[PDB]
Amino acid sequence: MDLIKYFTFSMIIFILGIWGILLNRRNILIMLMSIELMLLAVNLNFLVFSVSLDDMMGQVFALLVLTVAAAESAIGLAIFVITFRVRGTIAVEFINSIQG
Amino acid sequence: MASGWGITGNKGRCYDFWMDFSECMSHCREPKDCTLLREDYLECLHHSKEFQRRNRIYKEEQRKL
Amino acid sequence: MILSVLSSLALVSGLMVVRAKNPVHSVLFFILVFCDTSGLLLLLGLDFFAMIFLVVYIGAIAVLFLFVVMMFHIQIAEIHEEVLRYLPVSGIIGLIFWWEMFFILDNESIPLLPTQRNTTSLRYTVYAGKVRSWTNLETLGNLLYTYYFVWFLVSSLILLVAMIGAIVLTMHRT
Amino acid sequence: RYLEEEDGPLMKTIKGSITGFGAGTIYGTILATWKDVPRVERNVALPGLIRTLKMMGTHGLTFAAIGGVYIGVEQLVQNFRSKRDFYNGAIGGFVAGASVLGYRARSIPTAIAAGATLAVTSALI
Amino acid sequence: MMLEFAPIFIYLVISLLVSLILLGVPFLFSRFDIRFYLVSILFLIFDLEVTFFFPWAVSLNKIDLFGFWSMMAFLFILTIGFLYEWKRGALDWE
Amino acid sequence: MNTDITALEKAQYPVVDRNPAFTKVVGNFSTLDYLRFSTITGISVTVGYLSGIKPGIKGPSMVTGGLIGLMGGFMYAYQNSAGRLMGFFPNDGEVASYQKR
Amino acid sequence: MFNLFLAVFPEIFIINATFILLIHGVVFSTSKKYDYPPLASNVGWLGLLSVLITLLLLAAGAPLLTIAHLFWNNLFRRDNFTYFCQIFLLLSTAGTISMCFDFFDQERFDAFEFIVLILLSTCGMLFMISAYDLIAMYLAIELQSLCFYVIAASKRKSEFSTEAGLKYLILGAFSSGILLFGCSMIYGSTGATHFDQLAKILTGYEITGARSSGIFMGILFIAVGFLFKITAVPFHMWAPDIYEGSPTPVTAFLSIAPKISIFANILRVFIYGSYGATLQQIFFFCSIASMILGALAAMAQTKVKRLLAYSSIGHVGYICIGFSCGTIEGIQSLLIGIFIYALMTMDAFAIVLALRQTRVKYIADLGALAKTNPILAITFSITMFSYAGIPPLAGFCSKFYLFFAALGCGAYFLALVGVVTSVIGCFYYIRLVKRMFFDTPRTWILYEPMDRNKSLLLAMTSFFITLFLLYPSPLFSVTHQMALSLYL
Amino acid sequence: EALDKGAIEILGPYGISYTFRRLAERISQLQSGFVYHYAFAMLLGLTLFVTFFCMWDSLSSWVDNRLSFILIVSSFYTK
Amino acid sequence: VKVLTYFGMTLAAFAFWQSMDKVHVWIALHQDEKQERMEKEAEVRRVRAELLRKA
Repeated sequence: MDLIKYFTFSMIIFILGIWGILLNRRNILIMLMSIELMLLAVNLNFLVFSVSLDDMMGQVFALLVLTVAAAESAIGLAIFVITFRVRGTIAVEFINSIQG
Repeated sequence: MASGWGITGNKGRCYDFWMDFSECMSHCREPKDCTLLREDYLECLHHSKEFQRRNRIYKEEQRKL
Repeated sequence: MILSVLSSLALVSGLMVVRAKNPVHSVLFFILVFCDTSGLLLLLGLDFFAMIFLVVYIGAIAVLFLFVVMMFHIQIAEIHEEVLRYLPVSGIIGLIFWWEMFFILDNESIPLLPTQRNTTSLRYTVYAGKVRSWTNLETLGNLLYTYYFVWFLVSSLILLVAMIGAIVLTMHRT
Repeated sequence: RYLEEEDGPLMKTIKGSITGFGAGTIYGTILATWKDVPRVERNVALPGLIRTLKMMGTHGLTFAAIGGVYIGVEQLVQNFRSKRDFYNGAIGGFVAGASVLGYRARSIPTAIAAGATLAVTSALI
Repeated sequence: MMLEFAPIFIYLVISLLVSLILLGVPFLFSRFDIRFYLVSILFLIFDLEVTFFFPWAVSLNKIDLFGFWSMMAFLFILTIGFLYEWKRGALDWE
Repeated sequence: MNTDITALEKAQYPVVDRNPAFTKVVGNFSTLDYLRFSTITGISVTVGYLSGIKPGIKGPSMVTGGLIGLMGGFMYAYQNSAGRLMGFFPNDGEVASYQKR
Repeated sequence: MFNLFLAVFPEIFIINATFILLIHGVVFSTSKKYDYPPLASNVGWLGLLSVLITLLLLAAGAPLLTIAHLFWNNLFRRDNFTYFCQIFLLLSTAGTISMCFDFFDQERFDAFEFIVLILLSTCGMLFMISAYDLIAMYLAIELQSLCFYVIAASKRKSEFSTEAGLKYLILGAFSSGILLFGCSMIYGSTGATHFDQLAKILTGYEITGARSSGIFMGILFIAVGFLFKITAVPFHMWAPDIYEGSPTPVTAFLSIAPKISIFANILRVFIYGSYGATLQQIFFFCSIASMILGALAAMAQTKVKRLLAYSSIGHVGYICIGFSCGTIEGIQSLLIGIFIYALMTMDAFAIVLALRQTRVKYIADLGALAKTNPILAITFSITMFSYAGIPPLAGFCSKFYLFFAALGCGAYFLALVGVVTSVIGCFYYIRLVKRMFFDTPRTWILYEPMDRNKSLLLAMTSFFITLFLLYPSPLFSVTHQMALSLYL
Repeated sequence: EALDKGAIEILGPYGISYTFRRLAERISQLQSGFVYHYAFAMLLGLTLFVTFFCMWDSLSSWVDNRLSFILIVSSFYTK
Repeated sequence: VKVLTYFGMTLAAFAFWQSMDKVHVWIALHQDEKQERMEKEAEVRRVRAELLRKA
């Protein structure tokens, strides 16, 4: 039952990311962290499957997804900083001008 | 396990089954001709039928107890 | 059992990432989720990835999150909302995803039930593989830079874009 | 193409009302979540949950009424007349639409429009 | 083998206990600086560079010249990034 | 590192040399190859000069454009020469020099 | 050894040229001696030259791009379909760059890093087209996406541009995570990431009763990611806001090139892999939703950029109808629709960038344009009638297929949706022609004449739009070639 | 008055413009400008895909295809 | 939260995971009924399509 238990560990992290999106409509920083939780869960999936199949391709991709996650976080927080610097606040009511 | 690279530095556990299935599919114009090799590869991947059979044995033991 | 302890720690720590009032605490609970993930990786025998999750996720990414969040001095009013009203929608979404994905492997990867018989005596040992064993580190390093070097280089291009975009978006030179 | 069933007009109506209630509950949850909370309610949690559950129940009720009356009238048409077509059913869609959505909207032109739309939708099938 | 990590865990628990004993016995008697974001970004990039060097350094004897030159190309791209950062004044703290 | 030059689409012309060495391909450069090289380099120098006038850096812009053109023109000439030696492009002169030496 | 890299000559050249331009820009923009010159136009001209040299290298080396295909097999796959897709992508990028010099000079947008990021994303899309493994596909998609996040926020003091970048990063990272989860499920279930291995594993079975739910959901999540990328409803709401909030040349670039590259990916992944009906029903239902929602939302718009965004959503619906049918003519028509929509969008954004010198924002700003600039009002009316699909303009071609497949795959509800949404689209397109020709406003806006680059591009695209149906043979032949080369 | 400028107009250009103007107004309001709504829409699309295209095996016992489309159209006449 | 609150939530999560273990064993125990039901539904479809083509 090993494979199912590791899988459900990763799955709970993924669902927690989804819920964190669902539960933070005023908190866009936590939304970015929920996306990072989903990415972590996917990385875990790849590593667990690599072990389970005796195949190395899951580990190569896990390392590359690590690089991608780091780049995404750096750019994401830069955009957060310039959004805050322009507006003076992070409240969602100040980032809703574009619509229709 | 279709790449061949094993996680301990040797041929992957399920590579030979993959290669059998691939070589069969390279000349058999019907996929159904290579069904047995395909389910051999997938059985290697997940051990579904082996574990199902062992669970049958365990269930019968629990029933006779 | 051990997997149950780690799963419970990660579940509570993740709830605290998505439910803490203070974002600094959220970033700190995220560090705990990454530590727990490192423990899981150690159980799978992948010690390189276990260390790298510590070095990169906690040592570098969480630090950046912490620096930004701390200097932002977010006020609790700008981000506060009551979440009792989301229990039904969370319930339906989470229940669909639970019933469908916590059991996606069950048809394909049927668990082996533990019997009251010693099955350890049927472990077959092949000593040929054990003469010169490879670590996780050298097994990965055998592939990264030769057979799959193009993806390695594309990842470098991704990092270059991150450096350029960070400078261009935020730099105000004195 | 259709030879997998066991039927039963009363069973059909009951199951249709039950499915209607389920879909209406889901729809009411979605609509409640899309909306913001009134400003007097931002700092207290319980009234938001009450409003969400009320919306769930009301939408479940209206959708159950539609999903029940539609098939009920469909069978009560095809039972007495005992002819199977798309005509049998255009009447059920119309009566469901008119009755339920005109009781809800409190308007007769809206009842006629809703029945007409449901009639065309059930006609295409 | 992962057997050698268990002593590290027991060591952690004991260190925790010592920490709490030392810390507990006495209980008995609004200004955003972008340069910190920029140093965080630089550190993250070079953290990933050290990470990609670890497998390369242990695998150099097998990958030979092909592996050496692919790592050199990787470094060249990241060092162009570094030169961009240098010329833009991200390495200046005055 | 195991290698294999074999292409998906077979060469449609006499294969003078399957995997010609770098210096052999460079030495196979013809008059047309040098004409392509020179045209690309000259156009690139010119674009560098013209686009550099407004910012005031016409000389440095000329050098930058010339470098881009030099790399691109050399790559194009190499492409053509190696394709001729490998039989992918019409290679009358390559075959005439091969059947004699 | 060196000759193996003949297959990556175009990419090597474009990447090295991008590095050269990055260095040149950063060295001379910081120079006190030259008084910190704005280098956006200089590096723009040099980068346009680099793109044209890359195009020369790629098109003149058609057989050499398939050299060493076994050595390169685990990294990418170059064939005729990729050859033509990459040529078209490079052409789109060159046109978009040529449309930016007036914006650089007049708004004084001086950042040369804009050009560098455009070129790096062009590299990423080039690698996307030749991707032949889930890993490589994801990496190239992420490179392209990160470049777009940064250029969407380029006007870093503007509320709109910062808002656009923030929504793009969150919705883009969310969708990428979903797609990556799908790749993990497929890998876990099949032990394979290469497209050939996935083809062999999945053909002959589809849903054979004992269907792998892991494979099925990997496919579903990957499909959701792709649908986000092509702005199909219900994964579309990021597109109008990002299109409006981004700087207009970014909007022009995001409208064309990513669609070419993602549709290449979709073809090589789905049409080539083999789950079957569900995959096409996904795209069928999303096409219908896209057509309806795009038509209604565009009918509601009062600003030019939003109208164009919603029009693009509707048109991707029309294009995806072709992928839904799953035949040779379906793929051919998808490719033809992509090509014609790209040229039309390039026409429309050339006009928009020309009018952005006098800050066009509303449809009403175009009042009395047939008096102040009659030939521009005619060129723009031709584009709007082409968008509406009025024969014999090029836009009819794509509309013709929609009904051809609807009556070919036997789908009359699709036909009815097409008739109604075509009528709605015609209405909101001819509303602009009414504004430019029939209205008599009290206050007029006089617009500055466009530069030579945009006039030349506009003249060429307008001649194509009016006259393509007279000589359509090359596009038909080449798209038939690409559709066949997907399998052989 | 009763036919040309009455029923034919109402069941034609005059009525058709009215209903489609309201439909366009409502569809435009969906693009609310809130990033949370866009993520919620993406999540709902994902959930809908999973539900319809995978969890539709045992539901046909209690549901019919006719009812499903009926309810979607009927949702338009709410409030 | 209080430290005791984090401890209690961990205990509850541990109980949840043990319950999930019981669910997994239940699913594993009913693979045979799934297989036997699938035997019927696929064979019904065979006997069906074969009979529908006799005419």
